[PDB]
Amino acid sequence: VSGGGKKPFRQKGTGRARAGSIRSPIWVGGGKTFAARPQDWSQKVNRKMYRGAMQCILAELVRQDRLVLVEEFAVAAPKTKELLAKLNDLNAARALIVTDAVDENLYLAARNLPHVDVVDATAIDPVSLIAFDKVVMSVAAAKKIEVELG
Amino acid sequence: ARVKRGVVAHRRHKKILARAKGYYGARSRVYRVAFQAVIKAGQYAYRDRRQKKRQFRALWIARINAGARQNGLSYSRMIDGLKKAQVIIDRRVLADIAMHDAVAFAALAEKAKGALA
RNA sequence: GUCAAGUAAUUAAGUGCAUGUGGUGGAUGCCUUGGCAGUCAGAGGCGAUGAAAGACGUGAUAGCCUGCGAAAAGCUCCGGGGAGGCGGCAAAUAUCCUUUGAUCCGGAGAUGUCUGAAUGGGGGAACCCACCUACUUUAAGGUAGGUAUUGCAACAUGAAUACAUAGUGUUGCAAGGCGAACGAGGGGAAGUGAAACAUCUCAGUACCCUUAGGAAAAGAAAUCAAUUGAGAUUCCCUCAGUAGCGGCGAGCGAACGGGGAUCAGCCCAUUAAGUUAUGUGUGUUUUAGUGGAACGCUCUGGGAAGUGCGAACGUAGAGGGUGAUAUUCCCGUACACGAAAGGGCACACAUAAUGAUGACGAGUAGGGCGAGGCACGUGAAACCUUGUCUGAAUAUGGGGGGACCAUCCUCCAAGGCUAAAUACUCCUGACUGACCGAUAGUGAACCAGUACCGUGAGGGAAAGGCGAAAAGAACCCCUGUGAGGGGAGUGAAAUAGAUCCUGAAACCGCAUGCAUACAAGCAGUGGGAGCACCUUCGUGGUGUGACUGCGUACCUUUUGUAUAAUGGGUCAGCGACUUAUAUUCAGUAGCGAGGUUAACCGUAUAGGGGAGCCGUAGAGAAAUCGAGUCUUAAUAGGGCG
RNA sequence: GAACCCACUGUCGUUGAAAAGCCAGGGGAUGACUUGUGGAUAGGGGUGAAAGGCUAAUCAAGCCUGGUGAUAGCUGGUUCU
RNA sequence: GCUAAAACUAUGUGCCGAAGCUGCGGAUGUAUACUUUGUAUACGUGGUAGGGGAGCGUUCUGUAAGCCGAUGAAGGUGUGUUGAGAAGCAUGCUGGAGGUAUCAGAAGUGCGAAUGCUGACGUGAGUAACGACAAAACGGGUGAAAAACCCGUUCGCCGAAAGACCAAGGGUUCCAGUCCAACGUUAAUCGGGGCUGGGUGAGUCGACCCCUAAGGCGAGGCCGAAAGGCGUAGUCGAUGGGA
RNA sequence: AUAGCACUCUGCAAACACGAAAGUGGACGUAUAGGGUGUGAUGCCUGCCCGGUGCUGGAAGGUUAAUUGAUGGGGUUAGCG
RNA sequence: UAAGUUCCGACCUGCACGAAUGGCAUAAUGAUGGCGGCGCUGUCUCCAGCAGAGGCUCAGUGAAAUCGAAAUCGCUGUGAAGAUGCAGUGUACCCGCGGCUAGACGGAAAGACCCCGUGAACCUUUACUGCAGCUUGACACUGAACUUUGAGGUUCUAACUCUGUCCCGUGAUCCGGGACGAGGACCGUGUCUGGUGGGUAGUUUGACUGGGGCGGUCUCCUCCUAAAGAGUAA
RNA sequence: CCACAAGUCGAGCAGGUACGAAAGUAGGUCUUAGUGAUCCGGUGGUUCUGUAUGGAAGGGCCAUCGCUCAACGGAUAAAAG
RNA sequence: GGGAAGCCUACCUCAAGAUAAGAUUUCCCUAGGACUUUAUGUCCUCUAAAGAGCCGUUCGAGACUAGGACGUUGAUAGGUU
Ligand SMILES: NCCC[C@H](N)CC(=O)NCCC[C@H](N)CC(=O)NCCC[C@H](N)CC(=O)N[C@@H]1[C@H](O)[C@@H](OC(N)=O)[C@@H](CO)O[C@H]1NC1=N[C@@H]2C(=O)NC[C@@H](O)[C@H]2N1
Repeated sequence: VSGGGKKPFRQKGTGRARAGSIRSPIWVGGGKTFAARPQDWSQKVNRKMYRGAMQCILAELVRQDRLVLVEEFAVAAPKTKELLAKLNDLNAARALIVTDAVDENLYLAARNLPHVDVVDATAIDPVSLIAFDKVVMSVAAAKKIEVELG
Repeated sequence: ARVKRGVVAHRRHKKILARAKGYYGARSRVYRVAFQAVIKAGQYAYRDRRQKKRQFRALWIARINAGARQNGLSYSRMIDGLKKAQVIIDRRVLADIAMHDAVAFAALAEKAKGALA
């Protein structure tokens, strides 16, 4: 805190409580007692623990019937209405789409839709697998995830 | 995550001051004095819940003594006579009858002295 | 009817409690043209062509702020844009300007007073006094240019003193000052710890001084290693709190090897890589900008974006605003375009200049004496630097391998240049936050480094909120043509009425109900009559509390406190076991005789990376052995396993 | 013995008219005198007819800013059930 | 207050008396058996320094483009009600735009004390004091109002200063008109207060200028790790000389 | 503090003081001068002690530093066994 | 003096005067210390009256320190041992104003006396340990020629000195260069080295203890205290 | 026996001894005081280590020496008012 | 029975807040309605006594108070004689 270098008044004789600096944390406008610094909040996750958690998540999705498999999922043109109708056909209006590779047209069509996101098979994450209502996965992406074993 | 204390602190102080209603001077206005006054009131109430039983038993005994001496007995002799007569009516009911029904108390005293004889 | 004795009701000067209604005060809640911390990408300087920082002026009105400079809220040109505008506090007013294109935005020019390195001399900064040229005027002036010091170069001149040299002058070129952090170098503490203190520590830290660059420094082995192998610097992870150093105290603390980031070498006189300027060409980037989709009805309401019912766009559902909460009202967003003129960067050629006074390294290596640096405190002390005194050999030569000798291995000092990986943030643009929301966050959200204090260096505040819109209250009344208020009017709201959202507490009034003027103390508590209001008419509710049993605050510190031991006048707000790293134990999860990666790469929480760490074997000081091992002459005995 | 320069005694004042005074008396008053303006000496230093006096109402080591959040086996305080 | 006691000695029969024991209702800890149970039984539940266990509330992140809200959020103020507690829930009035379940996650997470810090406000108390004991009185005027302002008539005080000037220092306090909230230790129509407008005229007065003292700076120079010290030629510097 | 007195140092580039040095004061002075120390007008005066500490002057015996490096004892290996 | 621990003069067993840290005197001088007298008085016996300024009342303005909260009596006792607040008892209707200072261990300043902390500062010295200053010798700057018994003596100039004279830069008591003169291998300086060194600096200077200091003690063995096992303090 | 660091008693086994004819006795003295940790150094020994290798220097291990560290669990090698 | 400057009286002053609030003398007030909370009842109209005070002139009374005297039917104060 700015200033505060000198002793405000003498140690004895004034009848005041003894003070060493005007920026003492007891004083209004003084320093904070335990001043914070920038922190790193990352944790270590064991490789096997991460893989096992992802396997558990995928299995639980399967047995709760939130994973929907499709032979192919593509859009002819980058049209939000096209993607919306395609999803409304499968009854997956709120969904995370997983494909083996992300087509530019599909990504553009999905960008503006609320509750819809499209990711690569190698970019799935545990929070996004749980947050969305349904996960629509192509067979090629499912095979790639099988090879990776979650 | 800075936390401001005002709402909760105000609620606690207000509850203490509400419990201190009716006290004299700073005891119903000033938080420190009022807080000292509420704790002491609780301490007194805890002690007096025990004192009350003794005080009321003493009152019953005094009234029974007056009735017995009206009927020609002392309290101790009347209690002994009732014990020997097997009557197990307690002092609360005995004092109630002594105050409100002289004929019934006279009958009870007669039973006691008959057992004494 | 009189008298007597006994015994009810009736007072409030004032006070207590409860409730109602106010004042003061500015807490709380909600909010923010303010702060705090970062990421990515730039940039890393300004200055004698006069800087940073200032003084004084400049307006139709002109106090402060902002801009500007006697050409003075501006002048010229080029480009954009298309209906308002004459900067803000800060409304009104006038004169006005503008589709013959204003205000405004970008680029380039013109002007640019005085002080300040301040440089014609001086000086108490913003002032005083000058000289010399050229032109101009006739009076007592004007215009433009020049006049500092030091260093270097050329020219000229020139003593003691003969030649010279010193000295002197002119011209040309250059430098000085300021400013964040990082770099390099010259000097260099003490508080503290060691539970005292001197060796030691703190610590080459704080501080003082000199001086660069976008980075700097270092750098191409007279280096390590020890299967004869590696192969210049710099930075990160390990090795490892190991080997060692140490009043062998407190403490200090490597290297070898391995894994990564980045990779690069080139020369000593015919002279290299590289670097810096100027010009040309090409590419890219940057300084204004243009277009940019799609909503209606109904209900509540002061106001619709909110309810109910249907519809449309989406490569646009980022964000902001609009009278409450909007993809479709406005500004925008995705996307598609755009530049007279200027700047930055990258590559290629051209010319300069540098590298580059240096050609294999002598007052050098080594030594005696005293110090300093190495993790290493004189130690068994190698190696580096040198204040002092000395002093080689010079490729059949010389340095190192931690006293020293021999043998082996390895390098060639006394000459140089060199990018990247590394360090930082005064500043510019974009974006972000389990960062703050006016006692917080910068000292400063507000005309703050101000007011104020001090001779001075220096220290250093407080202070945000009417309303959607001023629609900021015409007019009437009391009053001193005051202050203040009551009506009226505006507004959804005026107890939103100007220090105006909300409006707490301490503290201070008025009104009503009950109690209180014969009675002694922490002020309550357990009982309990009466009265007033209400009432489900009661074995009920609210307020009060005659009379009565018991009862000496709280905290701290103590053997022990009502203590006449400490602390607190009261309220509101703030105020004290945290953060990083290492280690041990316990829970819990994964895997399991195995477990696990670090730096780093990675459009990146994934996936790679096995160097390293822990466990799996002990004994011994150690060499050594090993389910054994140490001690011993011992297979005895005994200790650790 | 006036001005001027001092400060021996007493009352008052002591939240003062005043962070050192007023009043009544008192000493020196051509001298080692008093005084204006402008200068010099700077902190383990200065200056001192010497009291550890004075050095900006501060002196057995001035003031300011830094080391610095010095250390304190001591005192105090330490917040809901 | 007590005397064949209400004293002392001995004996007897009753009674009073604690949060001890018993009775009735409720909570909680440990163990045995019921071979989940949440059930019965038995034994426990005063506590400082300490150790262990279990929770309530506050701010922020996700869940949350969800849920509540102008038919009224947060905050403020009452009332009722619920639990063993920290606390929860409902609602009247005020208020005028936000609030947030559940389950996880992170802390600027809880104040009465530290002669704690900042602001506001009490008690003392309408108490002390209103600053030289040179001194005032009356008539008239203006004004809302006159002991204090103006005019007049008296009285008193200073007169080597309590008068008149200059330098230093200050900076508009100078003059006129107008105003009285704040400032003036009272009121004020008055003012060194607010606002508006005026006012400082030099060859001879002073400064500037010429000259130098103490002292300062100092081309070259001497000295010093650096910063710097001293000093020559000079150049400044009045408190002095020059119409 | 003082005039007066005494002791002692100082031959001038003085002793002494300031300073890191350059240099400056002493002093544009020269032993009838300058510094340090004690005493304190004036009158009468100022006794005894050199063992201690200090100062001044001798003596060259004993002890002692850097420097110097005579001797003795080890390490290493050509060679000899 | 009626009465003299003070004063003056004298005496001398001077606890513990004494001759320039001066001895004994001494005119004048001193807001200097002690004693006595005249005059004078409210200093006093012993206070009275009067004058001014406050105090008191009215109008206006308007502080202070303190403060846990107060429905804030006496006495005797009790009790962290000196009570408004506890016990017993006595007295006492409610509230101001002018006075007063016996108590509220009254207010004021985290006691300065005393002790403690392995606190501080400054001062002293024959405390410890450094350093400045001063001084000694060796080596370097540092040379030459003649003598004597490693050292000594005489002479010289060319290193070096001059806060001596003259000349020039130059309008100059600095400085530099030149010429003289006087010195001269001395003096002086650098490195190393012995001595001196409260001038200056950093520090140390124990504990127990019927307060601390002074005294005593501090480790080991035997007996008693020691209460018939062990252990057990001053 | 005991906080630790320390201290005390000890049958018995092996080797080498002394005295006894022998069974046997002897690991100092009737016993309980006669003492000092760690660090740093000196001496003797050593089938340990030895910074490229062979040595060596130095270090380790075994035995032993240097304390009124007596404030006797000993804060420094070195300290009064 | 006697018996002290001592105790209770006796002497002086105060004294019924002596809440047990005492005593005596003298003086003053003798009206109507409505209603229900049917009683020292609550509201209207009428009535305002004996006295006390405010105010004024004042005091041998006094800080302010309180107390004493007087207020035209008058000597309370000033003036006048
Ligand atoms: N039934 C009863 C009837 C009784 C009878 N009728 C009697 C009666 O009725 N008497 C009335 C008396 C009332 C009172 N005495 C009068 C009074 O007070 N006049 C005040 C007159 C001057 C006033 N001071 C000026 C003023 O307001 N400056 C502010 C100020 O610079 C600043 O504000 C704050 N905060 O810093 C600024 C910031 O915005 O804003 C300004 N202002 C702005 N306004 C603007 C706005 O709205 N939008 C746009 C922008 O222009 C805004 N800025």
